[PDB]
Amino acid sequence: IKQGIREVILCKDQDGKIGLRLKSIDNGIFVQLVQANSPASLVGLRFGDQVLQINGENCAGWSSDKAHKVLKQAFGEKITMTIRDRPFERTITMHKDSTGHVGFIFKNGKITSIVKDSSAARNGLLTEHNICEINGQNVIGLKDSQIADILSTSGTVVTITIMPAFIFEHIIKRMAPSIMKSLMDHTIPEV
Repeated sequence: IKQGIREVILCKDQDGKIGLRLKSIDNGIFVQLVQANSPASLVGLRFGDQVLQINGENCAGWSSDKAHKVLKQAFGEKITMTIRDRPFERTITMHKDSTGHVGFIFKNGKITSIVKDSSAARNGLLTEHNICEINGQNVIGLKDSQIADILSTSGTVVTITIMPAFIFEHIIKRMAPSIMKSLMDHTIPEV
């Protein structure tokens, strides 16, 4: 979680698209979906990112409709955005043991129990928290089995990014689980 605010410059692709859906939460604007191979993934936009400004206008109190409308009517040759990095999220670092465990159970991306004298226990992993990323890779709406797979095929150091269930469930609301699985950027970022 980068310790505040950064500017991004976007250029609409050939189809006039940036690869972004937005959601009104608590009178802010938050990233609900970043589409793979889009302008929004290139410049590094993330699920849970807050959009403070679009072309130097404040997003405070905008509807999801209005945020999308503004993006539609932008001479998209160039779009500035002011971003606060995933303000609703936290990052926890764990170390696998002998039997290759970090020591929780999760269902539908949501951590449901922590396991006795584990790295998850030692590091204060919380339950009722949705898994948003694993080693910087967005994992939102992958099956649980594929989440297990990123963890097995990960280094002995494991860096998980979590969001409280209540807030998770308010962001992804009115977004079909198919699009989550299908279209959300799940790639390692490019250099």
